[PDB]
Amino acid sequence: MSLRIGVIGTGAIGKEHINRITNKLSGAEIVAVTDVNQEAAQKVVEQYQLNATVYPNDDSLLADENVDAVLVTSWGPAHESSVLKAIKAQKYVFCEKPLATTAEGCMRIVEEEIKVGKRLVQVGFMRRYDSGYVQLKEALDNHVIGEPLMIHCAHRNPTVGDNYTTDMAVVDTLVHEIDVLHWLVNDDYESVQVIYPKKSKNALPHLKDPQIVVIETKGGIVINAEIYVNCKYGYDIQCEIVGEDGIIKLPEPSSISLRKEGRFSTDILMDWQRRFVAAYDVEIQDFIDSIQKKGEVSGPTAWDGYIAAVTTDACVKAQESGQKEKVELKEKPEFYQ
Amino acid sequence: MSLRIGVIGTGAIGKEHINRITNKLSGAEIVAVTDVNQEAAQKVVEQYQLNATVYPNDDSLLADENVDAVLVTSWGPAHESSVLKAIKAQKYVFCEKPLATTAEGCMRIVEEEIKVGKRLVQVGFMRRYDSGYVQLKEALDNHVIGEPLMIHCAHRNPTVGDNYTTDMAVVDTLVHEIDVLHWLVNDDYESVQVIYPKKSKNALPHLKDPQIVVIETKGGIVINAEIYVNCKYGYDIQCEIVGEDGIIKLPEPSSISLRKEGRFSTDILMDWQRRFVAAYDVEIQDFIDSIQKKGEVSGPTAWDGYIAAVTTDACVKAQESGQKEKVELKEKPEFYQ
Amino acid sequence: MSLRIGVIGTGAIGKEHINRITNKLSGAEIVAVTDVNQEAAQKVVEQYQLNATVYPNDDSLLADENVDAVLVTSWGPAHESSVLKAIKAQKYVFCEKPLATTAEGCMRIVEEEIKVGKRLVQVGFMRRYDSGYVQLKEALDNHVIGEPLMIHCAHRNPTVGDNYTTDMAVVDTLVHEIDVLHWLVNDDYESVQVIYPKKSKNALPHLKDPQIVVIETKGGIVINAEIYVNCKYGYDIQCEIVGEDGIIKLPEPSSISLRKEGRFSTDILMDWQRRFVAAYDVEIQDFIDSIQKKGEVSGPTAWDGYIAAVTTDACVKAQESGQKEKVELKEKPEFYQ
Amino acid sequence: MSLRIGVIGTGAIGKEHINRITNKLSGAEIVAVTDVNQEAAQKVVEQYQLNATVYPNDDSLLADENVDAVLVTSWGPAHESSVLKAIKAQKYVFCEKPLATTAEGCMRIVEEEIKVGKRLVQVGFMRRYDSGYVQLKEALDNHVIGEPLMIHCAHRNPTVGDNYTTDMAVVDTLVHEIDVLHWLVNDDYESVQVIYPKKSKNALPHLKDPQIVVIETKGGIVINAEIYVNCKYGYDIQCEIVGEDGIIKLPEPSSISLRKEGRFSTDILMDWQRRFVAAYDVEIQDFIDSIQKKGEVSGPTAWDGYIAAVTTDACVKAQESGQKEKVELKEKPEFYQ
Ligand SMILES: NC(=O)C1=CN([C@@H]2O[C@H](COP(=O)(O)OP(=O)(O)OC[C@H]3O[C@H](n4cnc5c(N)ncnc54)[C@H](O)[C@@H]3O)[C@@H](O)[C@H]2O)C=CC1
Ligand SMILES: NC(=O)C1=CN([C@@H]2O[C@H](COP(=O)(O)OP(=O)(O)OC[C@H]3O[C@H](n4cnc5c(N)ncnc54)[C@H](O)[C@@H]3O)[C@@H](O)[C@H]2O)C=CC1
Ligand SMILES: NC(=O)c1ccc[n+]([C@@H]2O[C@H](COP(=O)([O-])OP(=O)(O)OC[C@H]3O[C@@H](n4cnc5c(N)ncnc54)[C@H](O)[C@@H]3O)[C@@H](O)[C@H]2O)c1
Ligand SMILES: NC(=O)c1ccc[n+]([C@@H]2O[C@H](COP(=O)([O-])OP(=O)(O)OC[C@H]3O[C@@H](n4cnc5c(N)ncnc54)[C@H](O)[C@@H]3O)[C@@H](O)[C@H]2O)c1
Ligand SMILES: O=C1[C@@H](O)[C@H](O)[C@@H](O)[C@H](O)[C@H]1O
Ligand SMILES: O=C1[C@@H](O)[C@H](O)[C@@H](O)[C@H](O)[C@H]1O
Ligand SMILES: O=C1[C@@H](O)[C@H](O)[C@@H](O)[C@H](O)[C@H]1O
Ligand SMILES: O=C1[C@@H](O)[C@H](O)[C@@H](O)[C@H](O)[C@H]1O
Repeated sequence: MSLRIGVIGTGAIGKEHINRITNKLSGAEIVAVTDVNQEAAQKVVEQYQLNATVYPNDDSLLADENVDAVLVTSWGPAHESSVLKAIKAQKYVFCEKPLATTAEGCMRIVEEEIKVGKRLVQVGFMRRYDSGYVQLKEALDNHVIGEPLMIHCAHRNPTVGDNYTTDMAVVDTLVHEIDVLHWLVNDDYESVQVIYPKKSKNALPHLKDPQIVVIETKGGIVINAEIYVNCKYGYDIQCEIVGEDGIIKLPEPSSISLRKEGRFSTDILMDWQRRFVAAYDVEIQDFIDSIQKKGEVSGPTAWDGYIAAVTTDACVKAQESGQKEKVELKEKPEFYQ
Repeated sequence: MSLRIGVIGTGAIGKEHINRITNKLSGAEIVAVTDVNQEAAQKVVEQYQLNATVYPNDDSLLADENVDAVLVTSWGPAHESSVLKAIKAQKYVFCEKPLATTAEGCMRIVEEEIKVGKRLVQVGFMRRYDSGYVQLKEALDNHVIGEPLMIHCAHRNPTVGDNYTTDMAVVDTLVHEIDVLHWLVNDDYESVQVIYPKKSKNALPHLKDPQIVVIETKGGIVINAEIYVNCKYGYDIQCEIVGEDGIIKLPEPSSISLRKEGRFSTDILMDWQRRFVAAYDVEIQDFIDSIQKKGEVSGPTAWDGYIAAVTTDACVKAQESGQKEKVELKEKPEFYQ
Repeated sequence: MSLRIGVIGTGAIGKEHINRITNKLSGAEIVAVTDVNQEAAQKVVEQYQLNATVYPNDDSLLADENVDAVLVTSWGPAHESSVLKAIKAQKYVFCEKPLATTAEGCMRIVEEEIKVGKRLVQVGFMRRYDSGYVQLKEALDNHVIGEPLMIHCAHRNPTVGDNYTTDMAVVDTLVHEIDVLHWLVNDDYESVQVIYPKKSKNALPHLKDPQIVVIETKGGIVINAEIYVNCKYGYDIQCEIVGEDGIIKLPEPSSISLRKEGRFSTDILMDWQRRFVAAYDVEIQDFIDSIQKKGEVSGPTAWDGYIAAVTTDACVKAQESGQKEKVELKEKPEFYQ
Repeated sequence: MSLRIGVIGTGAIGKEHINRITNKLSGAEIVAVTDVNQEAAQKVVEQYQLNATVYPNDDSLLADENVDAVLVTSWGPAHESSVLKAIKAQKYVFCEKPLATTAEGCMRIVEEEIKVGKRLVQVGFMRRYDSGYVQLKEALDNHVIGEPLMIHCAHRNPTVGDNYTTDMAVVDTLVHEIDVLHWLVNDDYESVQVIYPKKSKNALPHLKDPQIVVIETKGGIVINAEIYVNCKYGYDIQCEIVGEDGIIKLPEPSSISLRKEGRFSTDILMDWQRRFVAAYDVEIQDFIDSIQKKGEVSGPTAWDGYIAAVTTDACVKAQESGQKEKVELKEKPEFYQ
């Protein structure tokens, strides 16, 4: 008897999920969708031969009782609203970043969940399910390299749309690191600070590319995170964790080596879609399996999403001040941990 | 409406499949099993909370009509018998290597299939579904390195059981290469030959380890294939294809690099189970999806399995003669291709 | 007819040079030494079967006319004095870092050289002669990766003496980067800034280890330079230059790969002495050959050394202020370039 | 007081040596040359401002007493004659491969040396002085990977001259491996055998390219050695030694990594001249230093050269017979070891 899932946001990424759940994963089906382009959602449903209802809005869909869990995978700002609803409707919710565009927005969502007694919110920070990132977790948890001291890492795009704005860097993009980093080291972010290098020819003038973001944790770990979205050569995520006694570092994507025309190369991906495809599959399957066999979700908590929002805040603050902004994080509710 | 699958052979590897199909893959369920330790099969069924019938034998199970496809995943020699049956019962069959322990055995199976009009037999040579091996396929199909000329490759075990016999090398072990190699280059094996290096201390005396196997194709491609199952350091599969104008080579398994105590290392797997887990998942999902949306299976053909058997023959022949045995392959039936 | 060289400073490093010049290089001999442990100097002349005079001081030695060039390779602070002398004595001088312990000290040395009409001072920043660092230079000079934007690099020791002080990091250690970096990118250092991560267990408490040093150039290039001298695992120099369209990165020292006990490793050096041995050989040979066939020295200029001193200043300033210190560099005299 | 060296053979390679000795190495000078294009030799003495005599032949030059050691670096076949002479003239001789074009030719040279009481012959197999090959030696000598069992290695040219003949492969080319391999493992070659893969488009029809050469040692070690001189992509030497418990493998030449246009590459050399430049320098310096401080040469012995010749024989034999030729090696004279 499978888990019945409603998808709010029949967009590109919601479509990818509907697809994996329908044709790749196990133990769940899509019985309900609503888009804001109601027609788009109706086209999706035929596209993937679903047996699902098409609601005009989230309320209508959250109403429905043959649906016990929802994907919030719509336009970013409309997330918060949909989530709080689903929490009160006492259905399970998986929410693609952002959790809520604003920190307080996130906060409201936390408070709701602490009421409804259990863990219904999982945030879609898939990096935690990537095999490389997991091996990193595993190593640290094993003390392999002793006390973590600094972290060097980079997040690079070949290019971006004209739509890409100097803040999206720390908002849309650096957000995954912001989650995964503290996840790994199990520390909280004390301060952030931003430094702008010589703007790049491959970037449009209304955009500050690259950027560097230094971040300190409570413990004393220092992170420098390159973000460069017009690097032209490829899409490439890099993370090296220097420890007291050793260094561990994230792998490249698997690739066949080539010897030709003077060079000994491996392949670099050009399409962010490819880098994490398996992390998504694992992430979602975990939502499912986790629910059916535990009555609560498991991955990145509602809290973890708040931590993101605050920190993104401190970042855009530092973006404008070029000054060492503080990151004021609220009490971590006993509820969590 | 999902595909209903019967498993003949509730052993370790049949269990792994029952597990992935039940808890990992999409669009299929297990509705029928039979082991030869009838009790084992009954224990499996409870283990994985199945809703399946437990038959005393394959016949009983092939009888059943709520089953439209079967996994032959039992003890190696009992494969052939189960398969021919399932072909006449006009159900779909996925068969873990071997197809049939003897070449002619394979031949009977081919002839049956050519009668029953379509493609119901898929052989479990999962390497073809490994991402690395696929990139290799892709490159060649693209002529990247021009005409393939030689192949160097190795198949290494940390150790083996006391049960491991000097022929199992070319029978149980080198079989995957034997499939994947010709698959890649799209050529047939002309001759084989075996050379025994200085026997290894890590090997028991009743066993000849390592061994080298040279193989020529019709076209003129030369392959040398190390096989060494007591290499002590790990489990490691390596394949490099030298071409007219370039070289491509299989990747290592993804791994975090480490800098510690004087060395800059990556991880090597110790457990053959891990190396290919994802190839299995993909392989089986392909059986399923392929069936439901095409009315025929897709992967390694019944023919491809025969090719294996013949070639394993020529190998054990060369094993005893240390002489350049010929590989006499029969007409490839138009049926295939 | 070979170049006749006087060595002031018959210490460990001066000895290494006397050795390479006598038994490794071409076209020069040692005809004069002076130490401050006058006896230590006698012992050497014996050690290496020299045919050289032993002066009581630099003046005595600079007096001598059968000597046309000198190595200043004595205790750090005693450098300045010896060099100014040799400039007025109109002999050629190769000076191991530091040029002068203080910036002004360096300045006096520049002014002297601009008088004496030509180039007699070469500073021993050997990194510029390392084959890897040279390939980097070459690439950039060829625009391979377009406009350089950021640089990530690290300088790591296994451990240090009790003698090692929190400033030595930027004074003795980071100095090589400080030279090579701007050498490479052909830009001047605008600001520096220092950030102290969580002090390391492997470091004595009177010492701040690791440290991070951010540096901006006039042009807009940003550098973050890890310095960590108690990293325990090895001695390791790393440098990655991110450009507009590409990334180039310094190589590891050549090493045989090993597959054993679960890991696939390369070697890491433990002994800073080994990392650059060939850069020294090249560096010195270039002093020699450059002199005999050009009447002037070639490598890192007296100026380049001053640039170091100022920048080391700004660093120790930032060390104490944890504030973004400015680096005020004087006019670059036409003399140079 | 330096070593006085006569060069017989003022050709391209003899010139390279004259150059390194004059302008790179330590403790030796060139005081005597003879070519067969007597004029070519005059031009050289000028080219390199030597202070040397120009003899009309080797006899004239071996006569001379201000010369205590000679480079035999002339046309291949003329080697033997020049060497036997120099042995009787009781001068030291360094001889670039071949030692003698024929095995017996080598034999005569051995017998002469055993008479004249000591070691005066060093054969120019520079691979033994390459830093990578040395690390390999070192590892094995340390048992790191236990008993060596198989060796995979390859010797690849981008292309060759029209002058290149199907035997030159095993005669001019594979000769370095033939020396270094047995050097490393300290075993003698029992049999050889040759296998011709599908001839390559990049090769002229009068030439069989690639070739594979299998070789067994007395002990039981098996080697397969690819030789492919029209591989188009670069010049590349590769050697992997599989052992009882581990695998060690020769490094790539040092190179800066690049990230650009979708690929993550290192450089591959195109010019055999570059691959070993430092091994030559070391090799020759060792001849010098070894002589002056030991009264005998050190590197690859006259014997080692004979071993080459015999084995080259067995190879060209196998080249024509495509049959497993034997390698009949004579008693190793106590003289050696
Ligand atoms: N391209 C990228 O790199 C990444 C994109 N994403 C995420 O995907 C989400 C949106 O982008 P895409 O799905 O790729 O394209 P998209 O912008 O087309 O998705 C937004 C969709 O949801 C919308 N929507 C918002 N609230 C709704 C509501 N209450 N009811 C119905 N529809 C609603 C629209 O219907 C729209 O089609 C965002 O969370 C974004 O951050 C995820 C990872 C990275
Ligand atoms: N360990 C290894 O490296 C590999 C093992 N395998 C394959 O797995 C198969 C068997 O090994 P495992 O499953 O791992 O262990 P296993 O030997 O326990 O599996 C054999 C099972 O099927 C048997 N059997 C044979 N014919 C039967 C029939 N008609 N009805 C009921 N039962 C029958 C037994 O019941 C037995 O439990 C073979 O095909 C083997 O080649 C696959 C890849 C590699
Ligand atoms: N550029 C480089 O790669 C490099 C490398 C090593 C050292 N150095 C610098 O050079 C210095 C020397 O290092 P070392 O390893 O020889 O140390 P060491 O302890 O082995 O000896 C230093 C020597 O210099 C002598 N000395 C001091 N002042 C002198 C003077 N005015 N005249 C003649 N001799 C004098 C001492 O008697 C001593 O023998 C250090 O301070 C160091 O910072 C630079
Ligand atoms: N061991 C190595 O790494 C190595 C490297 C290069 C060449 N070699 C061998 O050495 C040989 C020389 O190569 P090269 O590059 O100088 O060729 P090259 O064409 O540039 O010149 C060969 C020279 O040897 C001279 N010569 C021939 N016989 C002579 C004799 N009896 N006495 C004096 N001079 C004589 C010729 O006049 C000519 O100048 C080749 O046959 C080659 O196989 C060995
Ligand atoms: O968060 C993400 C997106 O915003 C961004 O567009 C992708 O390029 C990133 O790699 C992904 O992690
Ligand atoms: O075929 C196989 C098994 O027989 C063998 O036992 C495994 O070690 C191999 O790697 C696998 O490919
Ligand atoms: O000059 C230096 C030393 O003082 C220091 O000890 C080493 O770490 C540096 O590598 C070297 O370049
Ligand atoms: O002696 C040799 C040459 O004849 C040949 O051309 C090169 O391929 C080899 O690398 C070199 O060792």
